[PDB]
Amino acid sequence: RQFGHLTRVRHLITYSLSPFEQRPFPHYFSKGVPNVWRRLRACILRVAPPFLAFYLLYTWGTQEFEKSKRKNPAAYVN
Amino acid sequence: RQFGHLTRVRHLITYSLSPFEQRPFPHYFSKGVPNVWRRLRACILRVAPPFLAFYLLYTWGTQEFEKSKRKNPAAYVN
Amino acid sequence: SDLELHPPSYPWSHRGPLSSLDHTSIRRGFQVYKQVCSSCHSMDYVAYRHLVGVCYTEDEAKALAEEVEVQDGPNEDGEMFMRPGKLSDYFPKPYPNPEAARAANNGALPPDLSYIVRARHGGEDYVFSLLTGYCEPPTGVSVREGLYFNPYFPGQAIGMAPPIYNDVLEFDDGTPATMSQVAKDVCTFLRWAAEPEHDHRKRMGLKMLLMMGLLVPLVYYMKRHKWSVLKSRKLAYRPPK
Amino acid sequence: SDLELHPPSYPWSHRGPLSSLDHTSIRRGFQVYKQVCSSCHSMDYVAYRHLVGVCYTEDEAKALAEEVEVQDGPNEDGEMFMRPGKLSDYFPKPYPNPEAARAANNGALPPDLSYIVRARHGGEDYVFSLLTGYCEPPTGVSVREGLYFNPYFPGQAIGMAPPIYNDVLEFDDGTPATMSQVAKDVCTFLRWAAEPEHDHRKRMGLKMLLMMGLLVPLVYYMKRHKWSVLKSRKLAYRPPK
Amino acid sequence: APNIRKSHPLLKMINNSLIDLPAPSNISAWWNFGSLLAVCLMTQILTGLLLAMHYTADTSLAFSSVAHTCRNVQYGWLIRNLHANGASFFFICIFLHIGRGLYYGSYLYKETWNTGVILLLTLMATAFVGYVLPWGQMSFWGATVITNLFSAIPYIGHTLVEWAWGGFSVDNPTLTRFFALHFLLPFAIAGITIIHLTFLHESGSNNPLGISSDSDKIPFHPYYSFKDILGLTLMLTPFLTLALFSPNLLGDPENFTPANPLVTPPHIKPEWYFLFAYAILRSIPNKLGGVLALAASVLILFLIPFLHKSKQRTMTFRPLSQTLFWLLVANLLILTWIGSQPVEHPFIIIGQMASLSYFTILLILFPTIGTLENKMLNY
Amino acid sequence: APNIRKSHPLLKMINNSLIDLPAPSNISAWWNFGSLLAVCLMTQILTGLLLAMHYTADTSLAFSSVAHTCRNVQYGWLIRNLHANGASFFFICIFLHIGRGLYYGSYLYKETWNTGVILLLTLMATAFVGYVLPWGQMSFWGATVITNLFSAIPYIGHTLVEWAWGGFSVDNPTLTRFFALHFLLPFAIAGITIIHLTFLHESGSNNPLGISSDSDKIPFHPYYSFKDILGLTLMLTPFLTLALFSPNLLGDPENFTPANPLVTPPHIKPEWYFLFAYAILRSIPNKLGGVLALAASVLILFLIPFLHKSKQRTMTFRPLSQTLFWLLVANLLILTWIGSQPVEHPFIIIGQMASLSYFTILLILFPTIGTLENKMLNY
Amino acid sequence: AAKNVVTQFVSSMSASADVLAMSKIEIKLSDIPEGKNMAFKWRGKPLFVRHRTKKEIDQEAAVEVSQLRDPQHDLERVKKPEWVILIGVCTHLGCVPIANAGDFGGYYCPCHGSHYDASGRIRKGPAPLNLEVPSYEFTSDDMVIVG
Ligand code: HEM
Ligand code: HEM
Ligand code: HEM
Ligand code: HEM
Ligand code: HEM
Ligand code: HEM
Ligand SMILES: CCCCCCCCO[C@@H]1O[C@H](CO)[C@@H](O)[C@H](O)[C@H]1O
Ligand SMILES: CCCCCCCCO[C@@H]1O[C@H](CO)[C@@H](O)[C@H](O)[C@H]1O
Ligand code: FES
Repeated sequence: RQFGHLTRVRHLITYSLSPFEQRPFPHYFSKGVPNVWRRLRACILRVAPPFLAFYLLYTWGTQEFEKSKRKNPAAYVN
Repeated sequence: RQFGHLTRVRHLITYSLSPFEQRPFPHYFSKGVPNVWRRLRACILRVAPPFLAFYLLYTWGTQEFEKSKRKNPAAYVN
Repeated sequence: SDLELHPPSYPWSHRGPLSSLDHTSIRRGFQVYKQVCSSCHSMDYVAYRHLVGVCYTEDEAKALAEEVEVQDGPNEDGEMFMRPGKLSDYFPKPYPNPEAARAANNGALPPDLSYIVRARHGGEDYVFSLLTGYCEPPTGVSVREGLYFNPYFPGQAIGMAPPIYNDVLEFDDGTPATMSQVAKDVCTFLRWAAEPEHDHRKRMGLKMLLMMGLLVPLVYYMKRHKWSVLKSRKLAYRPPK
Repeated sequence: SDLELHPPSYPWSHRGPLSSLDHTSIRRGFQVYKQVCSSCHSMDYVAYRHLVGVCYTEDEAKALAEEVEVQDGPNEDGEMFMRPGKLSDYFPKPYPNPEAARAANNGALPPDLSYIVRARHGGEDYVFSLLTGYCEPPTGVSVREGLYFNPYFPGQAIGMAPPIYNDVLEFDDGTPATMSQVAKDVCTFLRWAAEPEHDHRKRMGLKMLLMMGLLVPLVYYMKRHKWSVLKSRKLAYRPPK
Repeated sequence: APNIRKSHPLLKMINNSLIDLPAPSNISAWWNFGSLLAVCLMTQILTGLLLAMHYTADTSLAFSSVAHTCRNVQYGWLIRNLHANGASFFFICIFLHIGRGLYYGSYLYKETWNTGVILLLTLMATAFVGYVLPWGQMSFWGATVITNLFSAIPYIGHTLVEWAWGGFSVDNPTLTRFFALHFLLPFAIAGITIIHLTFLHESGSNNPLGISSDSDKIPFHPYYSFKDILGLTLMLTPFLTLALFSPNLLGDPENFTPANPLVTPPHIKPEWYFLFAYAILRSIPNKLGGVLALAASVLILFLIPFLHKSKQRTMTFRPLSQTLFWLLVANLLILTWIGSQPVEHPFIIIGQMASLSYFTILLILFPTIGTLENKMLNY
Repeated sequence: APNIRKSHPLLKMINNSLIDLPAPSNISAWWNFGSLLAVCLMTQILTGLLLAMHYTADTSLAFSSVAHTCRNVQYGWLIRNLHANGASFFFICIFLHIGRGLYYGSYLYKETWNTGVILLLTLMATAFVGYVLPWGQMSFWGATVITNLFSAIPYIGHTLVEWAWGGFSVDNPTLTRFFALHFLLPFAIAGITIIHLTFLHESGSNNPLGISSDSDKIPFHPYYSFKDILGLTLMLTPFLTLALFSPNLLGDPENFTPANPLVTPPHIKPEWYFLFAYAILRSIPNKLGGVLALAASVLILFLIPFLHKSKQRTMTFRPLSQTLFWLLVANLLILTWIGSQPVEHPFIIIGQMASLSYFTILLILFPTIGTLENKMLNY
Repeated sequence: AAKNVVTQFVSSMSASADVLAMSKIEIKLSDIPEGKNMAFKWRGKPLFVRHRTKKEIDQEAAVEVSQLRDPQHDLERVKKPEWVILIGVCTHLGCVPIANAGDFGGYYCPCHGSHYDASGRIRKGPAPLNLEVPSYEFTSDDMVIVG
């Protein structure tokens, strides 16, 4: 598929300025950084969980394995 | 380029028969072999020459080289 | 029991990402390799030639290869013969073949140290700990004839007897040859011997980091620049109603 | 003078495109290789194992490898030692190394005969002629100390003395061992030794020729068949005028 | 024609694939991996070729030919490193590439997705047979254990492995065919990679919001060319940092010991990018089923397109399955872990559990949470 | 769409290149060589790959690895033969392929013809570096003499050869890079071979009478597929007869002696398919010019399209140039001869004469007899 | 034609003449008298053939199979009583066991201490199984072929 036969579009007016008449990385604070946060706090509660969960299991696992090696002070009290 | 847009053709009528209603290698003598000859005798006189020529030169060359090795009965008659 | 003790972790002079090897120490190490290890441990991939320009002078190294003679190609009559080693010869092998060595070191086989530092987990930290670390086996544990207890070694029984005590050799640069100290240099050597690139590879790493630093922001600004025409764009719907 | 004499051309029993090697003769040859040539000429690529099923019985060949002992891998102490050759060993080398051989055959070096037959123009025709063909040098021509005139050999001076006269050995199959005759078998051997495929490669060539014979005419008839629709076709021009 | 860039039989191919090519405007950064994957390939083939020029494929010269290449061949060390580490950059990318597609339903473009699976299989094989080449303990032992697996295949089993490699065991006759295979496959990857992009180009490129992009596309070049080159550097910098500061960070030391058939190392395990499956392999005891689990762990990808139920393509507006998705990656991540560990108690369990939670999330949860998620939208 | 063979992104590629493809009806049998050339390639790459799986690229194992392949590897002997002899089938065809084009003016399709020249150059290189592999006397000496040629290139000369191969002389470090190069190039041939056919397909296929075929084309498959397969067997039978009855018919015996740097054979000459140029090489004494003559002996092909003057394309109806053409092949045939001979009197002359008659027939006669031939037709 | 060419190429992949050559091994029983353990090379690994005396034999046949980690009746592992044929590789980590040694008068692997009996059965050490017994048969009273 090429250009000129994608869709039946009507009544949309767009306005844009040359790259040289504007700023590249504008308003890092006014709108920039906020949205970055507007995002970290939007998925953290959806992504983090299973990862955190994984972690606990990784730890439990390693710790347990590393315990089942050491001897029990009482396997021989005689 | 595909089929259906090759050329502006008009007024040619062709007739052909299924492969099963005719003979494959027909009239080897009636027309077959003659034309083969009608051809050998049509280019022989155009192709053969330079090849024949080549040959002579090949022979001359090999023969001469093979002669310039042997001694001349008179390089020493003393 | 698959129970083991893991080496600590020393602040080697060459662990910094941008810190190279201390060649003065490398130089030393070479000496302890040559004067003590090289009698059991082969180092097939390094050769005198390498020392040149790194921890030894050309002539200096040339004379150091002479000290050893090597077996060389067929006669005019077809037989093996000896001769003073050149600069191009590789460090001598202590034994003609493995089985030959296994029989000289009571069964065990002293590994070639060419890549040792990277053939064991821990690298220098490991080797060091191992060298300066033998001691009597703990109670209940008994090592067999010919083996020597060393906690740092898996199984705690090494076919290798403590190879390094105070002195044993004398660093000529004028350095207090204490076991601990001597083992350090041997390790920094083993490092170099395993990856001579090291210093080169890092100076390079520096130069790469600075390019990434400079290159990405540029293309970032550039990417941001072309795009702006969209990021800033503004739609509007105007049906004639 | 780049002047040379070229071998004739004998009707070998194996020159036919469809004719294989005469194994009874091959068998013989092996013997002359083994009992006379093998004392100077190496044949590194063939091994007893090959004789099996071609000109010798398994057991027969097994016992033939025994006759020779071979040098084999390190001890339990690491040293080379000898032992009766097995079926998997390759024909013995007469000398430990080239220079060693050059010194036993007055400078010259007896080539390995593995591919000789195809390493020289003429092949068997050549080798044969060479073997049964020494004679006194013609007048004006003088060969130096240690070399032997042979017209068939470029330079006419071979470091090889006539290696084959009547008898010298005794074909056990019960065959009149005349120089000429013995040299024939040695040649048919050299052939096999150079390309063991031979017989297989030809029986195969036969089968291919018959397929080409059958396959092409079919596809020819088939090609001719589809096309006919054109070859036979008929045009006509009919403008309404 | 005027342009003379849209008329020429070859340029027209380029100006239609890297310029003038209609790409959606809202393409996410996750789409930067196809690019990377491709350049990742150019890179391997290069460094590899250049590295193959110093290698010898023979039991007695392999290990040292590589060593020599590093100690003697100018900048040889760097080239080896890049190639080795590159293998990983390659998989990390191919894994993020799969991901993006799995959760933007890119896979609905079946043909372009099926070839992609073939790309993964191929890229694997080439990387398995390629690690043997250096012929170190793991190279050898890895080859011997992993290849011998086919042995489970009943009947026509042993005879396959026994032919696969040399004759009776991973020895010289297999290092050679492996080297050859390694040299060949990458070019086949590139070949197929073309077919991949072809099928792709048939339809547009998918996008994050999963709804028709026709509404407003943008010329690839002016934009995406820049976009990707940015990604190239942003991802290539860590590659090099890793490649130049911790060269062996991801490489088993045991593979610095020339292969020796009389010393099987403890803990024989394939490269990390294979672990997840190595895990699911030793999850089921019956050797046969084990292979099947292994085979299915990857081949399942062919089924993904038939397990899509959402009335929506991507899962941007599908919070439920969204956690399912991350719960899944986490799962693979765990399998990886379990694979690097010994076959002992704390693990053995966590193993077959995770392994089980793998096939369920793909086979049964996803599709189910899928429809259920539809009812909730009144559909 | 209905057909479902003309709609599918991939089949459509095939059904448009081996079926439904418009081919002239009067295509001659000379057109059967493109086909052959292609299958000739598939064959090499196959046998080669399969043969590479038993080779070792190292001064000390090369020669015997090949020998071993023949004595030990099942059907190994056959595979080597086919591959070796195949090299020739390849050139014989590529030479008849050039021919046909030279005299049907097929070359007027510039782009499709220029790539073809690149195909020839490539196919050569791959065959030069490929003959060294067996490492026999000629393999070695041929490599040493032919490579050292660049030495003439002033200034940046010696340094090229001296880098080209290993370090100071054809030794191990070059056998490797040659082996690698040999393995790589064939795939590049196939790559380009695609571009070749692309450009071709742009226009139709030319034909013997050199006049528009549109008047009546025919579906490739029904016809030409059959036609070519016929050619395949008719030409493949001699290949095999030669390959199976006189395996060494075209192979120098001197190359059965393991390479030895202390014995330069007398009469060092490259394979027959190179001779013609080897001749034109030693035609001009000044070493430098010699290379140039050599380089120009092939590169001249790039100029052919600019030396066409006839108002007609083919030279069917051009009896004069027709003899010129055959007088030319005969000429190449002679150069071949001269090349296999020593550099001595009877030859040395015939050599530079033929060599001179080569560049004149292409550079000056042809174009001239061309226009003159036009006047005679009242043009 | 195709059937052939295809299969021919499908063999130039299979093990070659030089390999099949070391495929099978012939051993003379008579050159190995009772009491000693002989080591041979087969498929690149040591092949153990030991002639057993009353002491070695009987002491080995009496212990219970269900008491072993690798339950195996020696007489269900052998063809001839005076003959023991074993793969010279410990089942633990690929090492080589020693002749005339150990707590069980058979073989002992010094790498991690695996002890085997004169029947080749695992008794001491982590070794998961008994030494492996190669596929084989006998050729005569003094001849044996393994493989
Ligand atoms: C010289 C100071 C020296 C060094 C350095 C050294 C190192 C070394 C290492 C790291 C090992 C490998 C440990 C491992 O397997 O993980 C090792 C092993 C052996 N060595 Fe050693 N060694 C040094 C010197 C010597 C000397 C002087 C001898 C010979 C008298 C020697 C011998 C051995 C042997 C034997 C081993 C045992 C290996 C085993 O598996 O038991 N070493 N050494
Ligand atoms: C045994 C009957 C026998 C054969 C057969 C044989 C052949 C042979 C050939 C074909 C050559 C090569 C000729 C060439 O270079 O073109 C050759 C060369 C030498 N031989 Fe020989 N030879 C046979 C036997 C023997 C024997 C018994 C000896 C050693 C006592 C021997 C030696 C040599 C030597 C030396 C050469 C000379 C090579 C040279 O360049 O002069 N041969 N032989
Ligand atoms: C080495 C092989 C691969 C390369 C070089 C490759 C390359 C590409 C390229 C160039 C793109 C375009 C940009 C993008 O959308 O990311 C692409 C798209 C795609 N690839 Fe791959 N790919 C590879 C492997 C795979 C794999 C394994 C899969 C399948 C599991 C896959 C699935 C896709 C799909 C579905 C698209 C994306 C469509 C979209 O969402 O817009 N690719 N790939
Ligand atoms: C598809 C891209 C490729 C992948 C995924 C890949 C992967 C690998 C791997 C995993 C290694 C092992 C590195 C190590 O020893 O730690 C390797 C080695 C090797 N590869 Fe590749 N490779 C690829 C392409 C190539 C190609 C096409 C060549 C050259 C034609 C090549 C030649 C080699 C050689 C010679 C080695 C041995 C040297 C060495 O390992 O250092 N590789 N490759
Ligand atoms: C290995 C490389 C080559 C292959 C596989 C190849 C293949 C083909 C194919 C498939 C055809 C179509 C059938 C035909 O017209 O003969 C073709 C056409 C052509 N090739 Fe090649 N070609 C090769 C080398 C060359 C060379 C060296 C030249 C240039 C000097 C060349 C010039 C042409 C041209 C002009 C056409 C024929 C157009 C016509 O007369 O109809 N090709 N080639
Ligand atoms: C373009 C097609 C090819 C041509 C023109 C070609 C030509 C040759 C030549 C001239 C030889 C020498 C035969 C002899 O020793 O007399 C040869 C050898 C060899 N070629 Fe090729 N070759 C091609 C492709 C391949 C490929 C792609 C492979 C495998 C990947 C390959 C691998 C080898 C090997 C291993 C040898 C050495 C074994 C031998 O010479 O018998 N060849 N090739
Ligand atoms: C993509 C960013 C690439 C960064 C450039 C790589 C720089 C490599 O630079 C290298 O530095 C070494 C140390 O001085 C020199 O010895 C080498 O000759 C030089 O090539
Ligand atoms: C294109 C025509 C191909 C012809 C078929 C090739 C036949 C090869 O046939 C071969 O014949 C040998 C001799 O009996 C047998 O030993 C081989 O096993 C067999 O494959
Ligand atoms: S490897 Fe066998 S007991 Fe240790």
